[PDB]
Amino acid sequence: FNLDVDSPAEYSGPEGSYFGFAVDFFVPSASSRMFLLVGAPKANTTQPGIVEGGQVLKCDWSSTRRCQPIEFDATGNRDYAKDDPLEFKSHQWFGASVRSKQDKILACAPLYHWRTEMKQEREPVGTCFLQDGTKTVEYAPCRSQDIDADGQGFCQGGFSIDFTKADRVLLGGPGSFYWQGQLISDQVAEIVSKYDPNVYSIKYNNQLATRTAQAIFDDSYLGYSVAVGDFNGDGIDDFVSGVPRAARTLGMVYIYDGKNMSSLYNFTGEQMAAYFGFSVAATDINGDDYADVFIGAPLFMDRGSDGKLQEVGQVSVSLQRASGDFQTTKLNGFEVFARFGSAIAPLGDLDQDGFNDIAIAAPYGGEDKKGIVYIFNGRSTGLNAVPSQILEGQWAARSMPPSFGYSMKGATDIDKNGYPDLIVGAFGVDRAILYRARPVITVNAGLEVYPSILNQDNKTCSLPGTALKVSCFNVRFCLKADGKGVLPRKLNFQVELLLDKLKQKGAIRRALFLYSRSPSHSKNMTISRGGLMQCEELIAYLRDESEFRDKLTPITIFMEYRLDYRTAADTTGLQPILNQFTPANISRQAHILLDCGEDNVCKPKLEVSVDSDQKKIYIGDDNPLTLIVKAQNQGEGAYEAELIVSIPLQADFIGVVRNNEALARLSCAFKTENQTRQVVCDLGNPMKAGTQLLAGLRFSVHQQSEMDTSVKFDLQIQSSNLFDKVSPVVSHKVDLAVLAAVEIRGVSSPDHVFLPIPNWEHKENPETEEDVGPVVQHIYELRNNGPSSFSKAMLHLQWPYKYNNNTLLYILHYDIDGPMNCTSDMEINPLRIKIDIHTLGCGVAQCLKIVCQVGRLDRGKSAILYVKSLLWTETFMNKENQNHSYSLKSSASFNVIEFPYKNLPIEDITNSTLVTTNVTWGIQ
Amino acid sequence: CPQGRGDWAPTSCKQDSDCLAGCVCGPNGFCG
Amino acid sequence: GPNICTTRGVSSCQQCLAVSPMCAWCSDEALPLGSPRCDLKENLLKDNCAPESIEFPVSEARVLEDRPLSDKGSGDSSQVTQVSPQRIALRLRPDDSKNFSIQVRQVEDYPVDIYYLMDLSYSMKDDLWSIQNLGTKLATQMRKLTSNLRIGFGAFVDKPVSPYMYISPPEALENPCYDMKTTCLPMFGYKHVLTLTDQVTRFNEEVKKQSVSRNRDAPEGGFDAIMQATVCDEKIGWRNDASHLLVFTTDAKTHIALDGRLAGIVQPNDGQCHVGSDNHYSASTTMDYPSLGLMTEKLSQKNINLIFAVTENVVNLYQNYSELIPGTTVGVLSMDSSNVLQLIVDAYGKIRSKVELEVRDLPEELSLSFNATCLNNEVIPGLKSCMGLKIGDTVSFSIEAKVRGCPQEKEKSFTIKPVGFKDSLIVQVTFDCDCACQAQAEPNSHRCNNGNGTFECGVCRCGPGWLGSQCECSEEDYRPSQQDECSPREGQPVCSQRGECLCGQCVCHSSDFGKITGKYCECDDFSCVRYKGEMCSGHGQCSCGDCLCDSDWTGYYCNCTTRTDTCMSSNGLLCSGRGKCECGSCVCIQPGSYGDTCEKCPTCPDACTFKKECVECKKFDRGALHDENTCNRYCRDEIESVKELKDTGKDAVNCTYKNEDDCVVRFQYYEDSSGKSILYVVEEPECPKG
Ligand SMILES: *[C@@H]1O[C@H](CO)[C@@H](O[C@@H]2O[C@H](CO)[C@@H](O[C@@H]3O[C@H](CO[C@@H]4O[C@H](CO)[C@@H](O[C@H]5O[C@H](CO)[C@@H](O)[C@H](O)[C@@H]5O)[C@H](O)[C@@H]4O)[C@@H](O)[C@H](O[C@H]4O[C@H](CO)[C@@H](O)[C@H](O)[C@@H]4O)[C@@H]3O)[C@H](O)[C@H]2NC(C)=O)[C@H](O)[C@H]1NC(C)=O
Ligand SMILES: *[C@@H]1O[C@H](CO)[C@@H](O[C@@H]2O[C@H](CO)[C@@H](O[C@@H]3O[C@H](CO)[C@@H](O)[C@H](O[C@H]4O[C@H](CO)[C@@H](O)[C@H](O)[C@@H]4O)[C@@H]3O)[C@H](O)[C@H]2NC(C)=O)[C@H](O)[C@H]1NC(C)=O
Ligand SMILES: *[C@@H]1O[C@H](CO)[C@@H](O[C@@H]2O[C@H](CO)[C@@H](O[C@@H]3O[C@H](CO)[C@@H](O)[C@H](O[C@H]4O[C@H](CO)[C@@H](O)[C@H](O)[C@@H]4O)[C@@H]3O)[C@H](O)[C@H]2NC(C)=O)[C@H](O)[C@H]1NC(C)=O
Ligand SMILES: *[C@@H]1O[C@H](CO)[C@@H](O[C@@H]2O[C@H](CO)[C@@H](O[C@@H]3O[C@H](CO)[C@@H](O)[C@H](O)[C@@H]3O)[C@H](O)[C@H]2NC(C)=O)[C@H](O)[C@H]1NC(C)=O
Ligand SMILES: *[C@@H]1O[C@H](CO)[C@@H](O[C@@H]2O[C@H](CO)[C@@H](O)[C@H](O)[C@H]2NC(C)=O)[C@H](O)[C@H]1NC(C)=O
Ligand SMILES: *[C@@H]1O[C@H](CO)[C@@H](O[C@@H]2O[C@H](CO)[C@@H](O)[C@H](O)[C@H]2NC(C)=O)[C@H](O)[C@H]1NC(C)=O
Ligand SMILES: *[C@@H]1O[C@H](CO)[C@@H](O[C@@H]2O[C@H](CO)[C@@H](O)[C@H](O)[C@H]2NC(C)=O)[C@H](O)[C@H]1NC(C)=O
Ligand SMILES: *[C@@H]1O[C@H](CO)[C@@H](O[C@@H]2O[C@H](CO)[C@@H](O)[C@H](O)[C@H]2NC(C)=O)[C@H](O)[C@H]1NC(C)=O
Ligand SMILES: *[C@@H]1O[C@H](CO)[C@@H](O[C@@H]2O[C@H](CO)[C@@H](O)[C@H](O)[C@H]2NC(C)=O)[C@H](O)[C@H]1NC(C)=O
Ligand SMILES: *[C@@H]1O[C@H](CO)[C@@H](O)[C@H](O)[C@H]1NC(C)=O
Ligand SMILES: *[C@@H]1O[C@H](CO)[C@@H](O)[C@H](O)[C@H]1NC(C)=O
Ligand SMILES: *[C@@H]1O[C@H](CO)[C@@H](O)[C@H](O)[C@H]1NC(C)=O
Ligand SMILES: [Mn+2]
Ligand SMILES: [Mn+2]
Ligand SMILES: [Mn+2]
Ligand SMILES: [Mn+2]
Ligand SMILES: [Mn+2]
Ligand SMILES: [Mn+2]
Ligand SMILES: [Mn+2]
Ligand SMILES: [Mn+2]
Repeated sequence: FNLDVDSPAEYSGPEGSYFGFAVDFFVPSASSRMFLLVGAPKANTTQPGIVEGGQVLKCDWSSTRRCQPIEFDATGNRDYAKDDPLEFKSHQWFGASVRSKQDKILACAPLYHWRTEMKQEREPVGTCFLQDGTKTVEYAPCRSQDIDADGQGFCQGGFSIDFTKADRVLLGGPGSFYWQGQLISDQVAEIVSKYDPNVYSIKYNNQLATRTAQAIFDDSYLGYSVAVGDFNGDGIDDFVSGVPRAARTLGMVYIYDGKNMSSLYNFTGEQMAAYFGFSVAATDINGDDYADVFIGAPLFMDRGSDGKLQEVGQVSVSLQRASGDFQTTKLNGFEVFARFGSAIAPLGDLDQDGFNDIAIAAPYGGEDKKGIVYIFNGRSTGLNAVPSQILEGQWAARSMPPSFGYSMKGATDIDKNGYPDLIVGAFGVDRAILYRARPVITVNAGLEVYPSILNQDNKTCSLPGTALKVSCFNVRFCLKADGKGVLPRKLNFQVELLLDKLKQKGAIRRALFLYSRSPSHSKNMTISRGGLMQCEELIAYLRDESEFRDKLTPITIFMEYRLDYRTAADTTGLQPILNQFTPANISRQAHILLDCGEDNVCKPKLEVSVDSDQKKIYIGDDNPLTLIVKAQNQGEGAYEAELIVSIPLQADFIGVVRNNEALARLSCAFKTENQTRQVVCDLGNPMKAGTQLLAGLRFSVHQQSEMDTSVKFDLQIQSSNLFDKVSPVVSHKVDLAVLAAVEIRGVSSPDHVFLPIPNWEHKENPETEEDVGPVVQHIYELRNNGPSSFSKAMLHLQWPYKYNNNTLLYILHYDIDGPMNCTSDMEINPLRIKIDIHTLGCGVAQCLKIVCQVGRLDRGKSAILYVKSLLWTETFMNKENQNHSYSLKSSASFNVIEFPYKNLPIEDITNSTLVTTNVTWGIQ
Repeated sequence: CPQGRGDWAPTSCKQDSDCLAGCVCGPNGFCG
Repeated sequence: GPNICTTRGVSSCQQCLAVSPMCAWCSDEALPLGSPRCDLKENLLKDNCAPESIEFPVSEARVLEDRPLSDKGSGDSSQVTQVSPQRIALRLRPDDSKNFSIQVRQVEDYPVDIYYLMDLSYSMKDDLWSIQNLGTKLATQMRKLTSNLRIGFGAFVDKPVSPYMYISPPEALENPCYDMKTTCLPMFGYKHVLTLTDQVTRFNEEVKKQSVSRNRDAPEGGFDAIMQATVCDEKIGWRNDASHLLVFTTDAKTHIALDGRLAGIVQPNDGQCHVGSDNHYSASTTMDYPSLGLMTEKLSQKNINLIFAVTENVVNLYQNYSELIPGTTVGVLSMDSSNVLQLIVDAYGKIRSKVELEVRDLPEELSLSFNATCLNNEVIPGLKSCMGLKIGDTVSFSIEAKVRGCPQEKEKSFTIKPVGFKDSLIVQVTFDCDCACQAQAEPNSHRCNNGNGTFECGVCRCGPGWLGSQCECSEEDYRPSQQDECSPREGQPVCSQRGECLCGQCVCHSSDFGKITGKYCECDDFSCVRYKGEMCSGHGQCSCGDCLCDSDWTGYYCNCTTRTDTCMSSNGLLCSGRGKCECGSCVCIQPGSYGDTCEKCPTCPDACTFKKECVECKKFDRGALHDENTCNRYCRDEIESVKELKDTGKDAVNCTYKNEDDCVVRFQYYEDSSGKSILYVVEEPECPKG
């Protein structure tokens, strides 16, 4: 939120050169100065025969905004024969990638074309150039003898590049192996120690590189983006790359090891064609010394307010933990067609709050498609999804979109003011802009007023001009400041005091400053950094006892302070800014002495009480809990009375009950300060004697640990009085209960078989299913619907195998779906078979039992048993009374034996159901 | 069983003569 | 009369109309003291302000045009009209609503347009049987659904740049098949071949000339061709009042937007027409591919339907792409299946099988509710779409339009439209926010005050902070404010503390965070209710303790959506037909059904049970679906009597049942092989013998 937006350093380059397409900082070790690196991949060069070769300019930040080309290569095209160029540098986009370690400047030309040493071709292998101030080498790891779409001919290496901590270069090229993509890593020392200007295909020792894979991975574009960070034990940086056409166009992000190019982790997009992995960034955003992954999908379509797809773009924030696991959250764009995840740039700690910050850019968003950059501050919880600053492009479109924000580089304090700065490029208007961070100031103000309880009868103070000896009191106000980084040592604020702020709406202001005779006052304070809470004094007084209006409304004394934003960093006035989340004003209250008794002081008797009205809440659910509170003051007046309801870890506040007249609409609020969250409620200022307030507070509880047994609240009224200013603490307890509405459901498919059966002939020894009969399928389901879960339960199946030594439903196989093991007390499929009415219910038939052991079923989980059986037809065509109808009845029961919540009154749950298959005769 | 990469198309089925192995032929005369 | 109007509207006419749609105002000076001014019409009727002195507008929705729904698509007499009414005029009061309705009909013999994008890359060499004799195979199968058919077609390969183009040996610039020592054609981005005409003669001849080109990478980026064939309607020949079908046929996967950065192409697509007199996409080499969002927007504005005619190897792909461009259909292109000549007419059935409403230019202040009457007066709330329709059906949508507060502006005009059709209902919304009181006033100066009093709508409003009833409500007097008024009942404190009554009118505007109003100072403007840490769930403004939900949100907390997309299931019917959609989440109301869209129900009876209801109503004119008239909407599976039922060991599901006549009906249904669910019934049920 501290980037200076009115004094940005603006740099411009040639028209149509895409100046600003890529940016970085140059921090040479042999100079106390620092520079801006900006690529212009379409800039024209003095190179003979080379149209639009492209440049990389370094820009002096001192002043005058001078940008001058770095000379990596002044030569034209090398030759393979007399008139047969070996390479083609025209239109090579040199400078579309620019990275800089201390003194090394790696620039790349991803469209650089090459005529192989084998056949006349033009293959965009791409080249790079590593400059160490004096020496300039060429790095072209994709110019090997492996040349074609089949190999590396189209690798386009240097499309994306990055350095590691140990001077390893990470290089991406998305065209290797029929556009599978490729990562190539080389030590910087090997790049310069192995350079040989007479050798075109150089082998580097200690090279790490991915290899071609199966043709299914073609056209994935691995190496579109690269970033580095450690995601293992070692200190060595590991390789993060975006592969946005991977996985049927879902897009993916590959993380490779830094030691040996081993695969480590994989992220897969959620939506096709969204370009998940267009950009990646690694930085530690939650201050846990563990690098976090940021993946951008700028064409992501989410659901609008009406449920309609809109292209807003999505950035995926993935937080690393101690194990390999990643806690991943999502972050959607704000304007349609803005391409929100285009560039993701770490900022370091832009505010020096102790947590690193990041910037995301929607280069086609904003007014008139000018570009937007959102600054997001990190915190302990992870990233804060609500941006704290918006950087809005200034420049308008000439031929193509300005693309302000297409390229960004931060993390470097170029002004040396203690806070990192930020370069942003707009290659459509051929510009690059550097924003400087402001110094953040944390100011804490105090305001204390001598006696808060004012007696009008006590007038022990004179009065200038007329000497009437009126009642007076004092207003003391303190102001201290402290701020990291470079900052002037003394700051100048403009403090303003207001007396009786509730008034001045046209009513009468009841207190005035003594000498000034007015309720308003101003003063220029000047403090020094550190602690040293420097204060001040003033004298206000009350009007006459018979002058103003009334005595119950309190005197609110209001202080606000504003910082005169001169005293800046002397460099085009880099003026500071106050901490974002800090109150720019504080207020205290004075009361008039009234109805406080002969003791001249108000000593209240404060009482609080509360009943349950539910007395039990169930674990798995979100239960509405309404507490009925009675807050009464049976003593003298209570100044600034508030009800303090201290809620536990589990629940939170919903609102006050207003649907009933017997209860009150008390203004309440949810506070969090000082390690404890709680609910405050205004009981009246003052809370007069005999006042009995009654209201209800709706809540929502979710159990925290599965063995908790209760929820305890604490109720206390407190007031700003001197004596007897608090009520006794009352703790209400609500007991957790267990409720598991479990039910068992069954069904037969089919539920009837009509006799006779088509094409049925009695086989001597039946072999397949067709020789036995139709397929009767019984499906039994045990589903837990209630809130509470259970850990173990049993399930028993009774099945009619035989009747009078005659098979009925020959079980072939039984399958299970869920946390369940089943065992049958008789072997299933002994024969190794391949692929009125009369009830037969295992109480009059030979029963085959199946017993199942059910594990943990949660709030909406089921366990299902599938029983695939055959109708033994041979039986029903006999003196088994053919032309008699039978109802084949199976039953199933369960008993819940155990629950995960201990120390609780669990009671068992048993129920049963029955499934029938009515075989009968439709004709004679 | 076989296939090709890129803008690939099976050449021509005069099967048992033209394509070395292939794994199909039929309408419009193309290889596997 | 202690009502809401008498409380928050006594300031002026402007703020009185804004209290409730039920409030009225008395302009004239008939008894201008001791009487309420913002009371209802009838309470302002007894206390006689009866003449034009009463300012009381009423909200209305007048129909300005409603031509009758046409019967046929042949423009014999006047024109085709598939929506009625055509122009409603909406007149709205603050916080008021007024509901209306609209009828939509997919008329018969509607003229159809078919543009055909052909992949002319080398992979398609083994796939150009389809284009052969196309206009005959387009006419011979579309004639059954329409007369007046027009066809044209174009071709696309890929961007003619590297790394897509063969540029390396110069003889490959004119013959990309330099290798293989074969001959093919130079590549091109998008070539318009034949404008939409009615002669299949010139079509079939112009199609047979086509041959393949060649490039390097398997993606071919027809999305460049889709966009240009959509927004170059002047060159393509898209007719007004005709179904627009864009058929896309290709071999393999496709380039998407941002792919062109590999080619040095970093300019986003502008969705404009760039095909010129040469019939060539003149920006193919300078402009990136189009993104799905840009295609969808333009595909919907130009009322074009995209048909994906693709091969088996790639059908799952565009099937997954089609779910991102709603209303697009996929279809296999291989003689190894039932219908390939019926491919397009099968899709046009699917396109016309649903009617979904879309809104354009809706004012941000307005919020539209939707009922849906899709079948036999079966009103369904919250649906703006009816499905399962056939060409010829007619559906009705009931619409509510409500404004939160009211904006002061000219009249706006938004459009309510069926997806993919030219016909529309245009709603001219005007806001009746103010009375005829401000213009009718004397000048705001020199009136009741000592200096600069401003009044004369209904009452004296003199000076700042004072505003006397006559004039100069002043500092401490204990004058007219005697707690008579300034308290709803005189057994209560003064003006709902947070305020003290100085004169008759208490200015209680003690500067709490936010704002504060109300005659007795009872209104809040904050502290409405919180679902999360946000008031009104962040989706509603707080007005006197009550949440006024933003568009598309409802509920006392404004935490319940109006969306039904999260309710829809893969089959298309919401909650899989077994549950109700409430707050965008299916509440499954059916025994043993569960899941996000009630897709899971292993206890539910087998399909043999509902399909037999279709056997009874289609084949026996009998059963329950016959009584409710739902047989023609629910039973769309083609049923056939098959003379001693066929059977293969290839997943044939056999069902039997016994009808009212004690006869055993036996039938099987071959599950979707080409998506079609065909149902086969044995003739001669087993009936008893005499
Ligand atoms: C993140 O996602 C990445 C992308 O999904 C994952 O990368 C993928 O991981 C796979 C698992 O390791 C890996 O599959 C393995 O590939 C190698 C490649 O070696 C082959 O060698 C042969 C000749 O060079 C060829 O294989 C034959 O078979 C293919 C069909 O597969 C035929 O079509 C060929 O004509 C050929 O005859 C290949 O061309 C290839 O070069 C295989 O050797 C591996 O075999 C393993 O599995 C088989 C079981 O089928 C075992 O028999 C065998 O002993 C091995 O255990 C695997 O198939 C992918 O190549 C790789 N792709 C990429 C782009 O990286 C990554 O793993 C994942 N990481 C994490 C952390 O999740
Ligand atoms: C780097 O230097 C190169 C030097 O060649 C330079 O490339 C040149 O750019 C100019 C643009 O100013 C090109 O001139 C064009 O030429 C073509 C024909 O070759 C014309 O069609 C162009 O448009 C004309 O015609 C249009 C309609 O007929 C008109 O709308 C328009 O106004 C023009 O009249 C245009 O004249 C020139 O061809 C190239 N030369 C090359 C590429 O060899 C490049 O621009 C320089 N880049 C930078 C960043 O400085
Ligand atoms: C009648 O009204 C008068 C109003 O003027 C009132 O006299 C004032 O009372 C205050 C406090 O009640 C007294 O000021 C004090 O001064 C002494 C130093 O002599 C302080 O110790 C007091 O407490 C402070 O102590 C520290 C300063 O050393 C601070 O760090 C601390 O935070 C406290 O502020 C207090 O400041 C004094 O008697 C006068 N002051 C003035 C300006 O008039 C009188 O008490 C009233 N009497 C009755 C019977 O009502
Ligand atoms: C919006 O917020 C409200 C309040 O926070 C939510 O209403 C609450 O949840 C349900 C709504 O139907 C109510 O039901 C309660 O839960 C059990 C679960 O089995 C149910 O059986 C009981 O009937 C019980 O009352 C709950 O009472 C209700 N709470 C309040 C205070 O009204 C609402 O669901 C939220 N909507 C969305 C879309 O988030
Ligand atoms: C590449 O390096 C990694 C880590 O530096 C190696 O990973 C470990 O390898 C050993 C032996 O193969 C395994 O027992 C460990 O389980 C691996 N650690 C893991 C998977 O976290 C890896 O073996 C190295 N060599 C390769 C990948 O060829
Ligand atoms: C005076 O203090 C108040 C409260 O601390 C502030 O005014 C608003 O306070 C609310 C609640 O904290 C915030 O949500 C608003 O953002 C504040 N207003 C603004 C403009 O930021 C503020 O600190 C001071 N306001 C004034 C006018 O002096
Ligand atoms: C077992 O499940 C049955 C459902 O078949 C339920 O029985 C209900 O509960 C009691 C017991 O009869 C009655 O008051 C209800 O009317 C029953 N409902 C019926 C029969 O539909 C219940 O969920 C379980 N009951 C027992 C005793 O375990
Ligand atoms: C299969 O046969 C049994 C036994 O006849 C049927 O059970 C009947 O259910 C009704 C309630 O619907 C009860 O009156 C009796 O339990 C049974 N009826 C009679 C007349 O005894 C069962 O309904 C049959 N299955 C089907 C699908 O109808
Ligand atoms: C939309 O459908 C509802 C379904 O009941 C219609 O009924 C209204 O429902 C809500 C709350 O129940 C309220 O608007 C009214 O209480 C109901 N109105 C009735 C019953 O006439 C509603 O009218 C329909 N609205 C439109 C615009 O069609
Ligand atoms: C305070 O500062 C302002 C501007 O800096 C100045 O105009 C004013 O006179 C100063 N007053 C005092 C008392 O320093
Ligand atoms: C089922 O059996 C397996 C191994 O026999 C065991 O690991 C698992 O815990 C069992 N589950 C239950 C619910 O008994
Ligand atoms: C299509 O999507 C389904 C799931 O929706 C997935 O399983 C399948 O692999 C996808 N196939 C392609 C080609 O995208
Ligand atoms: Mn590492
Ligand atoms: Mn971290
Ligand atoms: Mn920070
Ligand atoms: Mn800085
Ligand atoms: Mn006392
Ligand atoms: Mn192709
Ligand atoms: Mn093909
Ligand atoms: Mn291609």
